[PDB]
Amino acid sequence: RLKWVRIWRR
Repeated sequence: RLKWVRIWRR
């Protein structure tokens, strides 16, 4: 898993 990829935005 790696949800910390699509959430990023900055």
